[PDB]
Amino acid sequence: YSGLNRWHGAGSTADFQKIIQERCDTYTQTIRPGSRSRNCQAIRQAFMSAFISKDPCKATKEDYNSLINLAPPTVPCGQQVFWSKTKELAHEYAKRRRLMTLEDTLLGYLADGLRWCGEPGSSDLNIWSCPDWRKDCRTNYLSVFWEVLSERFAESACNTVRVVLNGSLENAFDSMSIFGRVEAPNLRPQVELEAWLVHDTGKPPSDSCSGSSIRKLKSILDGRNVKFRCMDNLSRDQFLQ
Ligand SMILES: *[C@@H]1O[C@H](CO)[C@@H](O[C@@H]2O[C@H](CO)[C@@H](O)[C@H](O)[C@H]2NC(C)=O)[C@H](O)[C@H]1NC(C)=O
Repeated sequence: YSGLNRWHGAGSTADFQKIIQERCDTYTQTIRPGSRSRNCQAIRQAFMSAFISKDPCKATKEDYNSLINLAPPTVPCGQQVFWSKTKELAHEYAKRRRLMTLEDTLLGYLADGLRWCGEPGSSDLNIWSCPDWRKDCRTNYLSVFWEVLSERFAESACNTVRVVLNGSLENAFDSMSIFGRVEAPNLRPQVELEAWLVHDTGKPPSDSCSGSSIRKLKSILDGRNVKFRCMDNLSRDQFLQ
């Protein structure tokens, strides 16, 4: 645990820079071409500039101001999908219904599933290791990116929003998740949130709308003046149907 290899987390996604420029081209040309052209070279440059050659445990939200202003994670009213511990299911649901998760916005699509960090006084990505959230530091560029992006995504929500939660976990709602700490607490009043608790096929559900973790969610939303409807006791096929 010295030099570039000093961190406890996996190193940066190998080939990160090429991956994000490839993804930007796919997004802007093939998947969700926009009203005006975007320059993917410039977006990639802004992404790199946010974190390259800096202390990987001193990341702040402000470091991403330029990048986020370039491509705010905006979704039409009524079409946003939040999710927690249901990644595969939530994205299948959104695809079928023509809705948008955070990973369907430009920046979310770029970064989905990747890791990155730099090193002070170096222009290269650190492929040896990167800060682990728990074992090294929470103020790292990967963690901070998702916090900032998710907050903008939440603030942006209007009309009815849906959250896909895991009915096969003890607690479907985790107050310390990004959804619980950053997204739910930043929904605007008059938003209406519908929560779906979906359990594994062939298995009995483990948490429900009347359980303790959902009471915590209900309390957040009450504070924000957000109407809440909770649906549970269903599996993947019924949910997707
Ligand atoms: C609820 O969460 C569980 C546990 O994370 C999910 O089951 C995991 O699914 C992944 C990918 O399919 C597998 O790699 C793991 O083996 C699974 N773990 C367990 C404990 O089964 C499950 O898919 C989630 N359920 C829903 C409906 O989203």
